[PDB]
Amino acid sequence: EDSELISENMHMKLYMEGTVNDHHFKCTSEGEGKPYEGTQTMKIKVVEGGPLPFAFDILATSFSKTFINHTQGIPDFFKQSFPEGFTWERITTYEDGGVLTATQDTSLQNGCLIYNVKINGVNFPSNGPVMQKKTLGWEASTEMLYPADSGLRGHSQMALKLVGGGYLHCSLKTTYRSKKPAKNLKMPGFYFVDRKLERIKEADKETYVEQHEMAVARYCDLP
Amino acid sequence: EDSELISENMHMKLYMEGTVNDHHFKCTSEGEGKPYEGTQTMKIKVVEGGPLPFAFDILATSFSKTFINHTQGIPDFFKQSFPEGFTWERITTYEDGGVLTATQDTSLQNGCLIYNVKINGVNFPSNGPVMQKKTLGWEASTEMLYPADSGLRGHSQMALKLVGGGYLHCSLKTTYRSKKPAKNLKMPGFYFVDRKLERIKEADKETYVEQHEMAVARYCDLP
Repeated sequence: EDSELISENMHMKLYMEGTVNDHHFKCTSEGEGKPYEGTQTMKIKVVEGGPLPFAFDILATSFSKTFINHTQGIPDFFKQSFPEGFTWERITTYEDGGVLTATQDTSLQNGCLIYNVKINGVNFPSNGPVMQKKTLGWEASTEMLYPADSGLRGHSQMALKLVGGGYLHCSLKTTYRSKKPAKNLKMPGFYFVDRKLERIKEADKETYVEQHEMAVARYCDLP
Repeated sequence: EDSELISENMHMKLYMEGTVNDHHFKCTSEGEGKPYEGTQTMKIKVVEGGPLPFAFDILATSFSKTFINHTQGIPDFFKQSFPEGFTWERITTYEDGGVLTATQDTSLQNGCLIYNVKINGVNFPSNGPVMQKKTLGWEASTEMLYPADSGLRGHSQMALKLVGGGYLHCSLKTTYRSKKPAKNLKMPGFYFVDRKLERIKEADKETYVEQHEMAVARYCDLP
């Protein structure tokens, strides 16, 4: 039931705008991935408001759900949604008071996936590791997903590596909404997505960033 | 040491844009108030995305800190900030899972206060009173304000009255940031702002709302 419109190799283009604390910025990105293998790479440019006065890491999860390897016959909410596409909306709450919300539209245009993202980041502590750029990327994580009243609810927790060897914890809560009529969708049951979000390259005081994700959907895997 | 640029009667103009869940909208408003008496009225129009599929009440606090009567000699962070102006950034968390963040710029242009607001609301329950438009306005509230590492931190709790006679609780956490050099500012200590938010009139499924606020700053009122 995955859309035939999602091929083995797919390109993406993204536009992102928002504010973190009081700081306005815009990014664009281009990427390529293998939707059925759950892998993708994005090459990202900060085009307004750079270099950013906050850790780029807080933007990482806002740059792609079509590129999850849905194993074990798990119905794929995201690949099913095409050609109509889907949205997502999310809050990430950091233990030390910062919050980042994002709202995103995913469409498919002329064979290319198009992402449009709006970011609102608020109350990050002025002397904390995000605003002081003391962060070193994300540990691997697992999202749990299950049907919401409409759409799909996701929850995860993530750990941000800090200089000096410690961690900053956060929680993520998401709702994914399909633009495909509900009667044309086979909804999954409860399941997990295991993912690794890895930094490949950064240049020019983090105004150019390459990042990669691997994401695989499964049920529980312990006897 | 308030700015002489803030007179006894001031006008405001506002532009607001955002998304709640997946729903894009834009609002504009025109207003007037008495900054030193802590009273103001705004005439608000939904200009894109109307009628909104959520309760207007969730936008009420995003439509004005210059209009607080700062009593008891409390240094007035907002009135001192002109001509440069100030920004605010906020998360409101609802007990039933919705979150609304907002970021705001306050400027003074040709004697008129100009507000620019961006809204990101996420995860409002589909059958909850906000998305079902079963709300009846806000009870009176009190914000506590005190210096942050830079800026002014605010916290509040608010109760949204519901059709049927119950309440939906939320919490608000804000940072106000002055665009005036910190050496030219006298910071307050800890204080409270008591407020009431009311409507004068509304029409056409809340696509027109006239909102009024009275806000007075004080210290504890108990002997």
